[PDB]
Amino acid sequence: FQGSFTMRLKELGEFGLIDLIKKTLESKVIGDDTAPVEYCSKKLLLTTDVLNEGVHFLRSYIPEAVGWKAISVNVSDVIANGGLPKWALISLNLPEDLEVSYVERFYIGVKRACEFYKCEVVGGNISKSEKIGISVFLVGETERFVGRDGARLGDSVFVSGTLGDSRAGLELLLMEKEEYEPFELALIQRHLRPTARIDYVKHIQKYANASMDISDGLVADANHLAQRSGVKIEILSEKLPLSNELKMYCEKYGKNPIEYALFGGEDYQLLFTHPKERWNPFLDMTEIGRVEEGEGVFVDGKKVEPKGWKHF
Amino acid sequence: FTMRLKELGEFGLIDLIKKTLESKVIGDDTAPVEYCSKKLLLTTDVLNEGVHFLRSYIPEAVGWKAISVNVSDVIANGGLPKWALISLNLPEDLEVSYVERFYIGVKRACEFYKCEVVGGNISKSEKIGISVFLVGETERFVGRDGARLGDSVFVSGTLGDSRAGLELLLMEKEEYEPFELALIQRHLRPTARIDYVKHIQKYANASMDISDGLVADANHLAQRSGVKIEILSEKLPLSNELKMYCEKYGKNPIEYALFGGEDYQLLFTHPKERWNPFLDMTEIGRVEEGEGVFVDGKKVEPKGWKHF
Ligand SMILES: Nc1ncnc2c1ncn2[C@@H]1O[C@H](COP(=O)(O)OP(=O)(O)O)[C@@H](O)[C@H]1O
Ligand SMILES: Nc1ncnc2c1ncn2[C@@H]1O[C@H](COP(=O)(O)OP(=O)(O)O)[C@@H](O)[C@H]1O
Ligand SMILES: Cc1ncc(C[n+]2csc(CCOP(=O)(O)OP(=O)(O)O)c2C)c(N)n1
Ligand SMILES: Cc1ncc(C[n+]2csc(CCOP(=O)(O)OP(=O)(O)O)c2C)c(N)n1
Ligand SMILES: [Mg+2]
Ligand SMILES: [Mg+2]
Ligand SMILES: [Mg+2]
Ligand SMILES: [Mg+2]
Ligand SMILES: [Mg+2]
Ligand SMILES: [Mg+2]
Ligand SMILES: [Mg+2]
Ligand SMILES: [Mg+2]
Ligand SMILES: [Mg+2]
Ligand SMILES: [Mg+2]
Repeated sequence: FQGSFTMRLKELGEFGLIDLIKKTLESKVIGDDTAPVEYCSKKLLLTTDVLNEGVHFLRSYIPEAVGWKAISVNVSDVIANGGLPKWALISLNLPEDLEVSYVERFYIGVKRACEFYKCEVVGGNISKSEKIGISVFLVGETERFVGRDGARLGDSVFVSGTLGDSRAGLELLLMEKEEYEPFELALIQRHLRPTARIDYVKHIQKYANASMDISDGLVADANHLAQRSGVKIEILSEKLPLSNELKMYCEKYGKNPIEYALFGGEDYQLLFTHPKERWNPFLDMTEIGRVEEGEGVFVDGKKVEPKGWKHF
Repeated sequence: FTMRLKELGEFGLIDLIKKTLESKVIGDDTAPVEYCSKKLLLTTDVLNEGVHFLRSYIPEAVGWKAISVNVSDVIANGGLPKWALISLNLPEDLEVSYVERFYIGVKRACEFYKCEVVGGNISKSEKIGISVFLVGETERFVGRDGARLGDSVFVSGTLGDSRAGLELLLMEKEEYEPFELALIQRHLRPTARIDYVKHIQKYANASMDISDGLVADANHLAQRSGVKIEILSEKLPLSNELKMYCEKYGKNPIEYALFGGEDYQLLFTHPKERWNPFLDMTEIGRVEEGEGVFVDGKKVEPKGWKHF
């Protein structure tokens, strides 16, 4: 009866586990999208995100897209804290019966992403496994690190692009349809081949008081920002940026676009704060709320309940 | 009717990856990148359940090993470890204490090697997976290319111990003799040879660590340097414990020294005169023009661990 009452990961939760890990390591740097380290008057940003078969993607998806996404989700953490991607490593867990062509096409996608984001994969690892596992490590660089702590009272809360598209794309992919309409393919693109907002780096680096990307969902991720900055975040649902593709999807399948914008994950858009006075004539940012004294995240006045994707 | 990984092989696959990426840096234990007049060394090694360890093993040792095997690649190319990240694939039914103890082991290793884990990732999974990424630094990078004609070939410590340790564990015995526990310790808690960094930086022409097996890894060195490596089995360093093990179970220690993996000792080359009398290094062969790896004048087929 050794394991009769022992606490398992399912009971603690992923973030409670990270808290334990941080405490165990007596770490002061853990908590942001990247780990900033001082090196030669500048800061290098270290991060790692993974794509596991059955968890983040399916083997039926074109390998090139998975390779593009593998690099993109990692670049997203780097640009979210004000840095530019430089060097990456890829650790692969591969089934011995996997087609060689899958790995080749995967790297063609990786190469395409690296050429786009201006970074390079300089190495990695290979291990046998039951299914496909893709663990990428990325090193970026910045002149001014912007993490999740730093949001100031009075600041406005912004997001880039539109929210909820990726979740719709995921659902469309899981439908295994023999044919998708144009708007559906666009949503699928947002899910399978997200584009890290590297176009935002200079703005974030120069004006953001707090910044991060949205990978689990707006409310859930806004919660992390609120807690690390020690403030209250008030969001207005009517201001959330929605794409016409998402609206078409919700109309066709009977869904609520606001639900997708608030709880949909993997959009990899940015969530940051700074004075409303600060803006950019070329960026698609949308003001969705403000930073107030207190705690928790509120939507339309209600504190609701932060959902977001959970591994356990 | 399409080629699968098991048909191409791990290294044939890496060759394809390198070509696809048009990479010139891939090929060594670490990837050296120029930065701030110096070089940063990037590397990643992993421990997967059922592949590198069993869930029944003490987690503290797994944590120590996770860091150690990565530090091994860094110090093998002349660098010192600095910052690491750990990506974990974890089953939701796993005990929280397992992860805590794993990190206690990671913390101990970091304190010993003087590096720090600054972040990582968590993903749900069916099997335990531990992927470590490490960034090191060096004033002089020493990779697998550079071995010179006439160079003596050296190794650190003893070879074959880890393989014996694994075999002992697989026996699942109630209890083992002291020498058997010593071998098990070498398998479960290897120690990266960070004590060789200065030596490698100052005098090595080529260097790497032995993780798959002496002959198999020497083959990588021989090919990247474009030379032939002649090894003499009688010179291979054997521990008293490995000899005791082979005596007890009727095995040949030379077989373990040549094909045993996970010892994480170093394999490097340089003129014999640079032999350091303060380090546990042993001359096991020489570098000469040509190709291939020979043992006692016989071209032995490169075995070593293969994932597929
Ligand atoms: N999946 C991968 N992608 C890119 N490079 C890889 C990958 N796997 C291995 N490599 C590179 O292949 C070379 C040999 O790797 P490996 O056999 O694991 O030796 P080591 O563990 O000593 O680095 C190294 O340069 C490694 O970085
Ligand atoms: N296994 C781990 N070990 C150490 N730190 C971790 C681990 N997993 C996650 N972290 C850290 O916890 C914080 C939150 O991680 P995560 O939820 O993955 O957000 P993100 O992907 O934006 O970095 C980050 O600082 C991350 O580096
Ligand atoms: C087959 C499949 N099922 C479900 C999902 C949904 N999903 C899996 S992970 C995730 C979001 C973020 O992934 P994570 O590993 O948490 O990245 P991080 O948030 O750590 O950057 C989502 C919405 C998916 N992408 N694929
Ligand atoms: C349960 C189990 N079975 C078999 C082994 C043997 N084994 C697995 S990996 C490996 C050696 C090296 O591992 P690898 O992932 O290739 O590390 P790298 O050479 O890339 O540094 C060995 C000898 C083991 N350690 N554990
Ligand atoms: Mg991160
Ligand atoms: Mg993030
Ligand atoms: Mg993450
Ligand atoms: Mg992330
Ligand atoms: Mg997440
Ligand atoms: Mg390596
Ligand atoms: Mg090595
Ligand atoms: Mg390796
Ligand atoms: Mg290695
Ligand atoms: Mg190997």
